Amino acid sequence: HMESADLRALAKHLYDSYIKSFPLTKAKARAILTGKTTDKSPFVIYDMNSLMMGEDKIKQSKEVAIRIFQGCQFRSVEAVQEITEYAKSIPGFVNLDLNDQVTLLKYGVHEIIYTMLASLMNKDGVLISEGQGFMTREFLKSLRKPFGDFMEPKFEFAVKFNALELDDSDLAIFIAVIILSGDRPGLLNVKPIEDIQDNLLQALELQLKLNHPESSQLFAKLLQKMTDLRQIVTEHVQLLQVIKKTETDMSLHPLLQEIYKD
Amino acid sequence: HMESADLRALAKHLYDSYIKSFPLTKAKARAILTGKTKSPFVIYDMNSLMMGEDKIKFKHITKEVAIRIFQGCQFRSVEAVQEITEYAKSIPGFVNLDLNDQVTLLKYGVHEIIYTMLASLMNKDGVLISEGQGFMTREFLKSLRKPFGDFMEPKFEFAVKFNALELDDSDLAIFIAVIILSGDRPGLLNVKPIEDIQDNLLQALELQLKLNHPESSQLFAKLLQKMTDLRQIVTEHVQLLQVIKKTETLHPLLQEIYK
Ligand SMILES: COc1ccc(COc2cc(C(=O)O)ccc2-c2nn(C(=O)c3c(Cl)cccc3C(F)(F)F)c3ccc(Cl)cc23)cc1
Ligand SMILES: COc1ccc(COc2cc(C(=O)O)ccc2-c2nn(C(=O)c3c(Cl)cccc3C(F)(F)F)c3ccc(Cl)cc23)cc1
Repeated sequence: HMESADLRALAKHLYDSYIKSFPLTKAKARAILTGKTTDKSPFVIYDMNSLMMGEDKIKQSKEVAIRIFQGCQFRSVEAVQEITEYAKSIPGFVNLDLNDQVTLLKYGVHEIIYTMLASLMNKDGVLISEGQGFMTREFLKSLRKPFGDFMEPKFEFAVKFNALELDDSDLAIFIAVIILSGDRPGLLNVKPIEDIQDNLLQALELQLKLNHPESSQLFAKLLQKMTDLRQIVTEHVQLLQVIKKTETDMSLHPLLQEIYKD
Repeated sequence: HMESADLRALAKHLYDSYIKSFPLTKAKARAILTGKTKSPFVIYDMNSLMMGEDKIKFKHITKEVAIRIFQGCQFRSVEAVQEITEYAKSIPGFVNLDLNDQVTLLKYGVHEIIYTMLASLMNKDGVLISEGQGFMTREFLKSLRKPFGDFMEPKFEFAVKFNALELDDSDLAIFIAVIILSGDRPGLLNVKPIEDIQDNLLQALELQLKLNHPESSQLFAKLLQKMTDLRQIVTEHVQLLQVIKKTETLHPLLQEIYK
């Protein structure tokens, strides 16, 4: 459909914007996690005592599980802002009907947050504070009530997603494909969204073949991962609903508040 | 990896087996639904249902109307499970898998393939039954009482979207094989040969769709997306089965047949 020279151009464009939009890349996260460096090592939070020191080292007086939860939402709000900025760079997105732009972001940001959170994860924990900290999976799993169960499904996905060994240039196109989904509820003009997604899919297909030439059917394996993404988002909102019934003492950021309607 | 000549041979092998395994193909069903070919008996309300149960030889009649139709769906699904089980044995490599893994793949796969293949029998207005001798309207099914009406309509809602892809039987034979060989089913013992086979099936499906739908850009990717959806739809489906088989409280022996 599109000449390969044009598909390579689209990949370069999107990769360029991804670097401009997202401060902590997968390449940087892997350098921090795999060590070999003395200037990039994170402070590790694994228990109540190391958390207390972490607030002093890495530089709102409530229960611990609460404090950590609000820390996540703060970062999620930032991610939404970064993702919104990235989507405006996707060719054709800002030319869509304005209601559809909103609709695509509303149902797209969480699937992308989960995708990109995997970059910050290994089987034992997750980078935080722009990579200055690292909080262990075990510590997250041991938080009380429903909060302990919140964090773990992210990890089971990440371990599976990370086995695909995608780099940032692959992820930049995958993320674009997620945003331009014509099956979001309430879309007004499905067809121009599908046309954009077709080009992005072509670009993702060629990128994955060139960048992982010994990785057979990686394109198909990557698309199937959108199953896993859909299931965790559902688990996530369902757990939020429980919290929005036990903890009437707290609420969400207006941006998250509006995202989670319908 | 696989030579193109080998992928076509695999596509042909699967097509031939699919034609032998399934009584009513998509091509035959489309002929019936479009009137392009003895008209099927139409069930559109309570009175014609009663006549249809007499004229058509329903094998499942042993209660309330909405119940009876539900039991017919179950009867036909149990039939389909055996038809799919027979088809999977023709998939190159399947019978050499560990026997527990063969069972596991079928246990979690049949529901997705039944939904997929039910689309072949559907249009926006109803569904073929009894090997195409009957046709029950969408409207009559949607209007069934308590949860039964909302049970039937999601099948149609999927089918309308899936059918816009305009796959034919030779496309579907490979797609069905791909679903069966899913290496992420829980409880699998030896994932590697399952993913290896699926890798070859995926190669064959990609080539089939390019030759058979050369004007249909990224149809391969679009179909893979539908395999995703199927996962969520089956989950909603089974949950509703649990409710219907719990809120709508027959014989213990029939209960075991439909476990
Ligand atoms: C103590 O300090 C911190 C501690 C943890 C974090 C979380 O790390 C993330 C990083 C990014 C990043 O950097 O892109 C992005 C997300 C998180 C993160 N969100 N989240 C949530 O529950 C969440 C999500 Cl997904 C989406 C919307 C709303 C929410 C929330 F409202 F319900 F909260 C997580 C749950 C578990 C884990 Cl392990 C990570 C996340 C940040 C700082
Ligand atoms: C006299 O009444 C009828 C007799 C036969 C039919 C034909 O129905 C099918 C045919 C095939 C065929 O021929 O390939 C295949 C499927 C059905 C059919 N399954 N199904 C289900 O709920 C269902 C499904 Cl999807 C998957 C797994 C298990 C089940 C079940 F266990 F929960 F049942 C339906 C729901 C609605 C409709 Cl409209 C059709 C189906 C319809 C009505």
